[PDB]
Amino acid sequence: DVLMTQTPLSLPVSLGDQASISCRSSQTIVYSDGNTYLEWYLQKPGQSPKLLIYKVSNRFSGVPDRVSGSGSGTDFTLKISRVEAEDLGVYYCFQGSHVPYTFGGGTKLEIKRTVAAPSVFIFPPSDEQLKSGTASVVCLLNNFYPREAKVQWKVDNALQSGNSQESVTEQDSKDSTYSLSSTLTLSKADYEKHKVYACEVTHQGLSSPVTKSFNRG
Amino acid sequence: MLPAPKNLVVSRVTEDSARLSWTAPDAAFDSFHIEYAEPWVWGEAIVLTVPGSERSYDLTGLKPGTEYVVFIGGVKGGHNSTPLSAIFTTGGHHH
Amino acid sequence: SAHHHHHHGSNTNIENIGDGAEVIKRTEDVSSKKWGVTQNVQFDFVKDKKYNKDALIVKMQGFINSRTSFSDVKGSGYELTKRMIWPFQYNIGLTTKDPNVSLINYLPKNKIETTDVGQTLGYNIGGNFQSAPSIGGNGSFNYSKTISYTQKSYVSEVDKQNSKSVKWGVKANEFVTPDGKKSAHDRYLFVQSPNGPTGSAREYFAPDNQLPPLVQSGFNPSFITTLSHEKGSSDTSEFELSYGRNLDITYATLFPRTGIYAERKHNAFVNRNFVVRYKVNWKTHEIKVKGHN
Amino acid sequence: QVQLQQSGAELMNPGASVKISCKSTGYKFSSYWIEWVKQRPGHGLEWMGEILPGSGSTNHNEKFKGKAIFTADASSNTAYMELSSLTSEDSAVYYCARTISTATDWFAYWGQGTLVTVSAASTKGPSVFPLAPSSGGTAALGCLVKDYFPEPVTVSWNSGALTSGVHTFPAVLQSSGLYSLSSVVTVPSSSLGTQTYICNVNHKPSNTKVDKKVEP
Repeated sequence: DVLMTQTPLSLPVSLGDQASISCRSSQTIVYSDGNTYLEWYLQKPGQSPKLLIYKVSNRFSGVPDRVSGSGSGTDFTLKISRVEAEDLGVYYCFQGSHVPYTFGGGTKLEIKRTVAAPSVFIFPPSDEQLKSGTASVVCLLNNFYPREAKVQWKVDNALQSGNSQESVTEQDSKDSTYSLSSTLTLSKADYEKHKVYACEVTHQGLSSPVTKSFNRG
Repeated sequence: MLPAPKNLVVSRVTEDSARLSWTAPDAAFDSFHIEYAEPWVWGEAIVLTVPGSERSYDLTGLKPGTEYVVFIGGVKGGHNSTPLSAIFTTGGHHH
Repeated sequence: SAHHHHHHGSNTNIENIGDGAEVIKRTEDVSSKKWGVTQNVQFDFVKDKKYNKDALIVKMQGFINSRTSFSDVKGSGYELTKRMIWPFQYNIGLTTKDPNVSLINYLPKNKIETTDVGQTLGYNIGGNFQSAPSIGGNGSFNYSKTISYTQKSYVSEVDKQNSKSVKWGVKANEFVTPDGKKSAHDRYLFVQSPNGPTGSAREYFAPDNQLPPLVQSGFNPSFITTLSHEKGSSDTSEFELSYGRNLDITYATLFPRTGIYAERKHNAFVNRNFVVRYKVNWKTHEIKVKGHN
Repeated sequence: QVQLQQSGAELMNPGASVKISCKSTGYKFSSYWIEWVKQRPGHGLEWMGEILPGSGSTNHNEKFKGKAIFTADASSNTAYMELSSLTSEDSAVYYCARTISTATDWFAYWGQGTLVTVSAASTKGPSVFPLAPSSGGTAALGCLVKDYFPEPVTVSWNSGALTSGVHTFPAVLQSSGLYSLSSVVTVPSSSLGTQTYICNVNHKPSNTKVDKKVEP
């Protein structure tokens, strides 16, 4: 039961730069047979962990050439030559020479894209949903960078709070952009009581906070 | 068969050379037949005939780190004795 | 909790023999073209909580080539003298130098002189070993290992044995010749008239069908011996397994119109062994080869 | 036919137990360890334990010594893991992994993962409501999967015929104890009057299979 301390926790890297992840063990990973059983795993979001390098240096079948692992004793390092948008995820170092086996603290790799502007949309609640008694207004922020963006709901110039839940997708593996989906949930009676429904988005990529709205009817 | 010599000793073994030596009566043999090969590879052996007055011979040109067998039988006019055996291995690392 | 050691992706095969006891089975294969020897050794460990001593069952098998050769005696005058070299005795041995390790049994324990050999070693929970001179009996032990080898015209007997070593010897005994039996010391054994003065060296000796398998092909050994280790103490220990043979010479000099002379040079080439040095890891229950000759 | 094919989703009430499978093809286990890994949603990968099936000899971490039981069946080709005294802590995804060393090359297999949800209030089917498009050079449209339990749901568009530009948002947990997510897709504006878009929602815990048509 050894400790595995990964570093860094968050490692941003642009399209083409070089990323290196350090991982240090609390005990020499060398087994009695002579081999050091250190491994590196990549878990893209929504997928199972994938093996990159076994026994410190040996690459796995199907691993690109950009990957290379080195180290000795207790300190180890995984390096990526030309980082690409398809290499993002969480990287874990794993030791397989001493039972019980242990994983690393995880290292999150994010890309640094040319700053983009959020494409804002808005969707009224479908009439089929109104027949159940609940109205839901959705505000979409498709393809934007960076991840930080504030969304505020306004119903007849009345700030909403405590009735909206937002969800953000993972960083896309091509354009390195996120997506946000704010869902404002009211009741059937409260929805009919108003006319102006707006969602304001404040992002650094926009000169001024852009507002997309719609009138009921 | 006629009687044979005795005390076949292998001395002065180097990486490629070795010395044989034996005991035979003062005037008992006309010639000696030395036969030597790599273990159990016949067809790679060769025979040497020394005058029956000599009591030693120096093998030359040996592969380093290789085992060798020796057969020496004294002759005295057609009728010959029975070979004396020896095994030795030269110095070095065989490969 | 975490007490079964290995590395990531190891092929660890274990047989659970009941209770808190199991058998960890390991094998090693070493060959040698110089000596004509293949060692197919099985290393069956005995993990038992009711046993206060580590145990390792070594089953030594494989094949030892007979190294039999028929040659001419080169040189003038020796045109009618031919030379046969054949194995007189096979050697199997297991020696160690660790003070914390001692041999507790070995099969065969007593000299046996039959054509076939089949013996069994059994283990009951608690450190109980006993050996039966047959492969008969049905399920008296939690784990059983047998030995099996044929030694036509030869005799298996123990030569050396104590707390740190055991050495066997499969010496030559009695052969069946077309004119009765002949002992292993008969100087005229295997010799015959070559039917003229132009026949091959091979024709100066008995055909291949009159030679037992141990003279024509070789010997397939099958020997078992168990070693005990005091829990704790030493983590690693070494031992050497010797597979070899002893070679005799049988010269057959032909004289025309008279007869065929023969004389045997006994024990001309001895200790023709292939020694492999193994190392046991009593903590990880694993074997590795340290070296060989 | 996937090497390590795990069990499906699962919902068990707290305090109880649950046993998930890891149907393993691949030449011969009973000689190769099969291990189990737990992943909290908080990005934490934790090694649980392993078992050599043919021997049953287990090998676990002290954290799960009182919480995980490993078994394996040599008659079929399956290994199991059972969890005792289920709390909210044990709600995670569990993978099984096999690995083979050999001499030339090296294998490492993993399972898709099994989701274990520890709660009380009862499987409920999802409700799908369309989001009609409005815009710019590109029009946006999607489906709304509201009020369902437990996770997860699998959403495909055009039975998998549309993949580029799709973004399925992770489910958020509402105040009512039911999940709710959205799945949109950016398509050219000129394709609204000619192409038909249908989202395929599938919730295996409740056997619900809804196909809703999105239209302006």
